[PDB]
Amino acid sequence: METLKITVYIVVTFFVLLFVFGFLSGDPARNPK
Amino acid sequence: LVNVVDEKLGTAYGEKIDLNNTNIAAFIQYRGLYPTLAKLIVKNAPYESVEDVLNIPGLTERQKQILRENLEHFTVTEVETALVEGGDRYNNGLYK
Amino acid sequence: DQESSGFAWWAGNARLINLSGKLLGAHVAHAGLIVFWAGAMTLFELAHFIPEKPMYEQGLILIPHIATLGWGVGPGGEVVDTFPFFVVGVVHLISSAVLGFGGVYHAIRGPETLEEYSSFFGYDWKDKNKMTTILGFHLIVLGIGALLLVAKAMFFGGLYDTWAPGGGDVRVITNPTLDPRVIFGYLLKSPFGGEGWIVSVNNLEDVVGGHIWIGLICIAGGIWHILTTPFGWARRAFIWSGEAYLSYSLGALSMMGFIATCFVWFNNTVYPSEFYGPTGPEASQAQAMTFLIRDQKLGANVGSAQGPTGLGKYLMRSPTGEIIFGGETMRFWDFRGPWLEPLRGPNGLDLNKIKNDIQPWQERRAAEYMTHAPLGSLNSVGGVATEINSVNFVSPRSWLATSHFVLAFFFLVGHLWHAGRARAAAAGFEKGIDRESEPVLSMPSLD
Amino acid sequence: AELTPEVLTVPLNSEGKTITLTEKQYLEGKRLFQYACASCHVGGITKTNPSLDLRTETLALATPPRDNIEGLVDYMKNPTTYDGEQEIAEVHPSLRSADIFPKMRNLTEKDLVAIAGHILVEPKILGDKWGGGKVYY
Amino acid sequence: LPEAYAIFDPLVDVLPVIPVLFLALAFVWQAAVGF
Amino acid sequence: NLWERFCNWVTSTDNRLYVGWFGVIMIPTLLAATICFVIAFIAAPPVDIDGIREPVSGSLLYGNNIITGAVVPSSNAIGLHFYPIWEAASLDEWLYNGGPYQLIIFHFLLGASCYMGRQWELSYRLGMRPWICVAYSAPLASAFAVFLIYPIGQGSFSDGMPLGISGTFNFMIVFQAEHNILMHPFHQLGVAGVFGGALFCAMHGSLVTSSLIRETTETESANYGYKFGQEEETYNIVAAHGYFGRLIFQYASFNNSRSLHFFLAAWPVVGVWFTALGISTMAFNLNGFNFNHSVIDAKGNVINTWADIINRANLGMEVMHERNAHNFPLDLA
Amino acid sequence: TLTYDDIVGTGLANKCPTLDDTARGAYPIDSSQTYRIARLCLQPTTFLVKEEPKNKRQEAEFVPTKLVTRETTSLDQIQGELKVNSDGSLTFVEEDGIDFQPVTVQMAGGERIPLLFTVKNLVASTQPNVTSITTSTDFKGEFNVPSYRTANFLDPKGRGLASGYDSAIALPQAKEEELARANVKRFSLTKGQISLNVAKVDGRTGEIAGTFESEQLSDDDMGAHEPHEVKIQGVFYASIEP
Amino acid sequence: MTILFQLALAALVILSFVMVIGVPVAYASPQDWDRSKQLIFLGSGLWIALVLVVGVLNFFV
Amino acid sequence: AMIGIAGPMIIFLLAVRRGNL
Ligand code: CLA
Ligand code: CLA
Ligand code: CLA
Ligand code: CLA
Ligand code: CLA
Ligand SMILES: CC(C)=CCC/C(C)=C/CC/C(C)=C/CC/C(C)=C/CC/C(C)=C/CC/C(C)=C/CC/C(C)=C/CC/C(C)=C/CC/C(C)=C/CC1=CC(=O)C(C)=C(C)C1=O
Ligand SMILES: CC1=C(/C=C/C(C)=C/C=C/C(C)=C/C=C/C=C(C)/C=C/C=C(C)/C=C/C2=C(C)CCCC2(C)C)C(C)(C)CCC1
Ligand SMILES: CC1=C(/C=C/C(C)=C/C=C/C(C)=C/C=C/C=C(C)/C=C/C=C(C)/C=C/C2=C(C)CCCC2(C)C)C(C)(C)CCC1
Ligand SMILES: CC1=C(/C=C/C(C)=C/C=C/C(C)=C/C=C/C=C(C)/C=C/C=C(C)/C=C/C2=C(C)CCCC2(C)C)C(C)(C)CCC1
Ligand SMILES: [Cl-]
Ligand SMILES: [Cl-]
Repeated sequence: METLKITVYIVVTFFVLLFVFGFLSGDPARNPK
Repeated sequence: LVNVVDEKLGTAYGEKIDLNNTNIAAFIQYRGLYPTLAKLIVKNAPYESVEDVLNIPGLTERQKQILRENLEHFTVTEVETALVEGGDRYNNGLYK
Repeated sequence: DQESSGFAWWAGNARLINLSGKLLGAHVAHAGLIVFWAGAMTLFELAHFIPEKPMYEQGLILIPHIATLGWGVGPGGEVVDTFPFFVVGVVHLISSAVLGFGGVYHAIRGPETLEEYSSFFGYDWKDKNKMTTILGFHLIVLGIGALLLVAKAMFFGGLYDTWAPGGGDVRVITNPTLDPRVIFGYLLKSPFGGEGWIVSVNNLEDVVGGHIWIGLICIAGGIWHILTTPFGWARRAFIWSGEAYLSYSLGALSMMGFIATCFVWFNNTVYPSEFYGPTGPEASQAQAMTFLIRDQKLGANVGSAQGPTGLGKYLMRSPTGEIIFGGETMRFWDFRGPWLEPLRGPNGLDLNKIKNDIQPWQERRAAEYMTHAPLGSLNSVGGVATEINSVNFVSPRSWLATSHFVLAFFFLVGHLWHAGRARAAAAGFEKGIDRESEPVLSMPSLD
Repeated sequence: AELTPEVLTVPLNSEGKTITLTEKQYLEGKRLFQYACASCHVGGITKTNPSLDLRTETLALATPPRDNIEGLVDYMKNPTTYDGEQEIAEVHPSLRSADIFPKMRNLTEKDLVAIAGHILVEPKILGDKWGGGKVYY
Repeated sequence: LPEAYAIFDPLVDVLPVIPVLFLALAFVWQAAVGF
Repeated sequence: NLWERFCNWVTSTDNRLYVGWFGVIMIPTLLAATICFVIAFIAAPPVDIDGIREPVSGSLLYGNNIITGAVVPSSNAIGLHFYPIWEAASLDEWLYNGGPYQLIIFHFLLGASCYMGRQWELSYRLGMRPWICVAYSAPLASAFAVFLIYPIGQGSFSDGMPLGISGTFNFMIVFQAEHNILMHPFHQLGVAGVFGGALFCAMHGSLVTSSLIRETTETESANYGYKFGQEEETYNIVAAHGYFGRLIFQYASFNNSRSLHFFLAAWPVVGVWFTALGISTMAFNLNGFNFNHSVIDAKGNVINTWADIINRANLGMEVMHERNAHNFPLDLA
Repeated sequence: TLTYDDIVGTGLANKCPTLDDTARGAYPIDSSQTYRIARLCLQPTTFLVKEEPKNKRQEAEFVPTKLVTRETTSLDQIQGELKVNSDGSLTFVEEDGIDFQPVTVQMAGGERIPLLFTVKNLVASTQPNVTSITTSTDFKGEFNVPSYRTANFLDPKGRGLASGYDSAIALPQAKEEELARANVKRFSLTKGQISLNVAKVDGRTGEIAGTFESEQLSDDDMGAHEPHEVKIQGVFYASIEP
Repeated sequence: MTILFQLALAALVILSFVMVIGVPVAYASPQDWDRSKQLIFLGSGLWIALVLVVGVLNFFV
Repeated sequence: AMIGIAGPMIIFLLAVRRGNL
């Protein structure tokens, strides 16, 4: 159980960090004009 | 396979207030019985006879004759579990 | 006219985006409307107020805010003098005239732009320095306002405290909680049941303390934004335009509105039940209490009474074992209120205290709150939908909870609206696609 | 069908004397009953204790008898349990307990006659619906 | 309301609706300018 | 840079499906909710939704067909408490108390919220105007209403809409018993939104099909008269407006395509917004109009209307919903 | 001294109070005083259900079960009279308290056994001539197990005993001779056996503590099927008061 | 002082109704500034004085 | 009623005088 809780916490942290850091990595500049 | 509650409607329980199985709210149907005497009558059940209701401890001489004027509205049937369990004699789930 | 700006009459306030004098005018004019409603609504409430009736049987939402701040009420919430309500309305109403006078002046009479009139009030949206500076000033104002609440609680009469010993009363707050492990511990609790996020704040000390903290946090951030310009990572992560900042605040005002909904629905500390009527969980718990007291008086043994389902009729356990009220109110066992906590032992509701220590004022309180549950029809018929007309009542809590969820939802829509448009205006296609340079026509085909 | 003098004639005391209320009087009791009582007593039931209703039949078997104007005024002044053994102003609004039940403070002697008049009149108009609960809704 | 101001208690019943009228006036005005 | 390559692919316009940063949350959360829903629909054991130890079967393998099957909401004993797997002593306890429901609805709400954001995002990458996601907000808000908002106000995820066809109807019926939502003007505007949307959808489609410009013979589909990406419009808006303006009167018709298409968006979206708001505000027990016993005769007899007939039906749902769960006479939960 | 806010949500609400290892004392019984038990707590730690073997005529065994209804199991606040009998023995006669919990366990295979774990109307007695309560004192007795559901409970088809239909109304013309068991509902009432075995005594405070083992029948769905035999093991804590 | 409370209050409402109509009609009017301007200035001044007078005398009625 | 017309009155006077509507 606790192994699962830690496993999901790591998974969730990973993707949430992809989201914040992806949208900070220069989003407005990613457009066609 | 019989319904105990339906079958109990076949005895005097269906006509009068059974001092061992009836819910305490039926004592509202007659004068001077609720809630003081009613609490005592339910707390001191069962009774081998209707007359045994006057032998409850601590009854004033007034309260004794109040029960006498209502012995005619009382009866006694065998104790039935499905009507006294669950605390249903103080709240059988039926309000309005 | 629409040919000059591009925007149509129904989008006419978008013509104000680069006219700082008129834009200031509308803003100051709008703030007058708010202050106007606040004062006007108060006097209306006071003209209709009856002291012998509780506030929540009378459709009042403002007088409850004023009384929670400690003005007008005595022990247990009873209204003792109504003159402080009167002042709060008059002063707001009088002030709105001032805010109106300046707002209208700047709108149709003052200079349309400020940038040529003064270099201090003028602003260009794309100027990241001036914007953080205006942000800084306003952060400072917010900090002061949060400290005014502290000052009212510590130095100027105190606050109404439903938890005060002997029954709620006005009380001066001498020891605000400053322990960051408590104050920011609220900001880290779960939003879910039995936890509550910030909504679970259940003592004035924690309230007063948190305000000292954001009061200081704000003034510091205000000073920080007046002195700095945005860093490079913030520069490339945001959109710098008037509509963009408007969208950022719509999202925030939305988040705040949802939070306000939950606060007035669950919390009975900064929303004293004495004024606002019981909460949902509370009135249901009060119902179970009322029938416990009644049946026990008749001679029932409420600990061992089994109910139809097999669970206890009056008392069961929670999923973690705590003795709770039984029946369908089992869902409401996280409720906490001053009329019920005396019966709470360390393991939950204490069967011995239930048997011997219930006081008449508790039976009165439970019955009152059971028959004032926040349930009612749009035309203010009180009860479940199947109730016949008779009781004119909807809880202020329902009225406040429902309105602010509507406002919150629409402001989230507002955020999505202006955010996407801000992004498209900055990139240069908020008006549609250039035929001679259609982007998709130059990407390769998906297959 | 009209709110007739015949309808508005209810017992005064327990010795057969009566009182004929006006339409205005009846309308007063109905408004006062909604102000003070309907929170617990809507439609003649009793939300906080369904076992005791405002039906004329039940009030007749109460002690002291409450099926006339006198006893309902008395009851609103000094209420008791169904057998008249305990005084219950501590938990039931009354003139005696107007300090803890504020909506009873501003009730004149005339206002108690109207409310009592409305309690006795309404079952005559609505019959079994008064006190019957949601079966008769 | 304090009785020295009881003379306005009719005026108080109307005041809270005044902000709404402000919304309506903007339409009277745009109607008068032909949108 | 390696992070820039990753970011270039996350945001690519050359992907068959657009991923994007919203998608970095959307894809895993939806996949989790979808896999758990499929498994629980087929295989879950009975769930004690009303917290009275009377479990309710909802899966196929336990005697349900596509119509009666549901993922059952989590227990009333749980209420609003968070209840993931790790909070439970064993998978068996988790299934008994309604665990898959919370797992599914929370992952789904997160996934659909990011679906909305994904719509803004790809639109921005394509050079589009951005408001399609605002339209999708109307069903998303509705989903939020019945899975999250209505449980909050009532105080238990057990009053959430079951994930099932019959469960949904059990939700509508109990809702009407408790809140009189037919008599609530916000649901009425929702009816006006979906009926009207159906009507206008029907209308726009018939009017454009009616005005198609002859480009094909009779031995082929009229559709082959349109080629993907022609610059000429394929129907005659003037003829269609000529027709429909005569059907009613000319000023009741649309001669501006953009003005007509805006109307097509706004009518159902607004109406669905209001009906989301109706569920969301009935969550706080601000109920539909109550006209019970509203009309009275001169003696004082009740003169029923149709509202009082609606009440008799509401009553019959009321006293039969959750038939064992009530121990006290007022329905306050 | 822990408060409710220290305990809520942790599980300790379901634990009985313990006595530290330093409590093997002896609490004396004065035959000239009248004693009671002012608090009796029972915390189950293991539910065992007797499997139903095929036709092996053989040892039916108590298999172990998984609890699924969480920390809802413990009895507490139980009080009653403690009689000094003529022959020296003591007798506890249960009176009131949270003396029942509905428990549901799951067997291997998936089958859920519901039961009403209880000591309702327990009469528990010791060996003769007990001058004091020691760490070898045993309390044994019988208790009544009432029906899982009470009279007002309605099955999913609307049938019940003191309420509900009395037939399979969705089958208006089926022969209901086969469904008499499901159409007529019965209220059961069996008998339980329990043994409370003292293992720690605080002869100064009067607290006792130890382990118990009770045997009782599970639920029968108001007569629709046969109950299982259940065995419940755990710890207890009582308190004697003159 | 009560007479003064009643007439200062009665002047504030009247002046307010005039200012409410007058100030926007004058601000959007053409040359009507050479007039209005100075008349709005002390209309603003007397309004503030009237609010204060009413507020002070309120505690003497 | 007097407060109600104060609104439209401003728009009437500003249209009679050729104001800045
Ligand atoms: C803080 C709030 C705020 C602010 C400052 C702005 C500001 C702006 N918005 Mg935004 N907006 C907001 C909130 C806000 N919006 C919200 C909450 C939403 C979602 C509902 C939107 C949705 C939105 C859209 C869709 C658009 C704007 C646009 C605009 C611009 C022009 C607005 C205009 O001319 O309105 C004029 C006002 C009206 C025509 C009157 C509206 C009246 C409403 C619909 C009914 C109110 C009824 C009331 C509640 C009860 C009934 C009363 C009646 C009976 C008398 C302007 C920059 C426009 C834009 O993008 O410009 C570039 C645009 O098209 N906004
Ligand atoms: C809260 C609402 C609000 C506010 C504060 C504003 C404010 C403003 N709007 Mg906007 N607007 C609004 C709602 C609002 N609008 C709505 C709902 C709509 C849709 C109908 C529009 C549509 C719209 C358009 C189409 C335009 C504006 C424009 C403007 C600006 C100039 C108006 C003008 O020229 O008036 C001239 C009108 C008058 C001179 C008549 C008198 C008006 C005043 C304010 C009456 C005040 C009465 C009050 C009781 C007096 C108090 C006195 C004091 C002593 C207390 C101004 C800043 C204009 C703009 O941007 O210009 C660049 C523009 O073109 N608005
Ligand atoms: C958040 C604001 C709020 C809240 C919670 C309340 C709550 C309350 N008010 Mg108050 N009130 C408010 C704002 C508010 N008011 C405002 C703005 C005004 C000025 C008009 C007033 C004026 C007022 C008066 C004069 C009175 C009250 C009274 C009341 C009570 C009865 C309400 C009622 O029956 O409404 C009836 C319900 C409705 C009218 C339904 C309205 C539904 C709206 C229009 C939906 C709008 C949706 C959305 C915003 C539209 C845009 C959509 C588009 C973008 C697509 C109640 C306690 C009464 C009371 O009891 O006083 C003692 C009373 O007499 N209020
Ligand atoms: C946010 C509000 C705000 C803002 C940003 C402005 C900004 C401006 N106003 Mg305007 N004005 C406002 C409100 C505002 N005004 C209000 C409410 C009124 C009505 C009373 C006026 C009446 C007014 C007039 C009559 C004139 C201006 C003018 C000006 C300009 C010169 C101001 C100056 O040099 O002040 C210098 C600083 C001071 C004089 C000291 C101010 C001290 C303040 C008031 C102390 C109180 C602070 C406290 C936080 C307020 C709380 C408010 C409450 C609602 C919370 C400037 C562009 C002038 C202009 O542009 O002429 C062409 C001009 O003639 N304003
Ligand atoms: C009204 C308030 C306000 C506003 C609008 C701003 C606005 C801004 N601040 Mg300032 N600031 C404020 C108050 C505010 N600040 C205060 C009061 C302080 C003192 C504590 C600071 C301290 C501060 C610093 C130290 C910095 C800024 C900076 C900035 C800029 C970038 C912000 C950013 O990237 O946020 C986006 C937020 C993040 C990237 C954080 C990561 C994501 C988090 C964890 C999301 C959590 C949300 C989730 C729903 C949970 C919420 C509830 C709870 C659990 C927390 C921006 C101009 C930056 C700058 O450039 O300054 C020159 C900068 O470095 N601010
Ligand atoms: C026996 C005897 C006496 C006989 C004599 C008869 C006689 C000669 C009578 C003469 C006198 C006379 C006429 C009397 C009539 C009395 C009378 C008024 C009867 C009418 C009664 C009645 C119920 C009328 C109802 C009228 C009615 C239906 C009004 C409709 C209002 C309404 C809902 C309008 C909505 C229309 C609307 C919003 C349309 C836009 C929505 C939409 C999606 C459009 C789609 C669309 C639109 C476009 O625009 C184009 C372009 C395209 C592409 C397109 O998609
Ligand atoms: C910009 C614009 C706009 C807006 C405007 C506005 C928003 C304004 C505001 C205004 C305002 C915001 C105003 C206010 C006013 C107020 C007043 C005028 C008040 C007065 C008061 C008084 C005088 C008081 C009195 C009294 C007393 C003292 C006591 C008690 C009683 C009485 C009440 C009597 C519009 C939209 C139109 C459009 C156009 C443009
Ligand atoms: C007063 C009080 C209190 C306290 C309070 C506090 C202390 C608070 C704090 C608060 C805080 C401290 C808050 C914060 C928040 C935050 C937020 C809200 C955030 C946001 C963010 C964002 C929005 C971001 C975004 C993004 C991303 C995500 C990525 C990139 C891009 C961008 C940037 C866009 C208490 C409770 C004690 C009690 C009562 C009273
Ligand atoms: C506080 C106070 C005051 C003040 C007041 C005020 C500030 C007022 C305002 C008022 C106002 C501000 C008003 C307004 C009004 C408005 C109106 C009344 C309007 C209406 C409208 C309509 C009706 C519309 C119609 C239409 C059009 C035109 C267009 C479209 C179509 C339609 C049909 C919708 C005074 C001084 C008295 C003193 C006492 C207290
Ligand atoms: Cl159901
Ligand atoms: Cl219940």
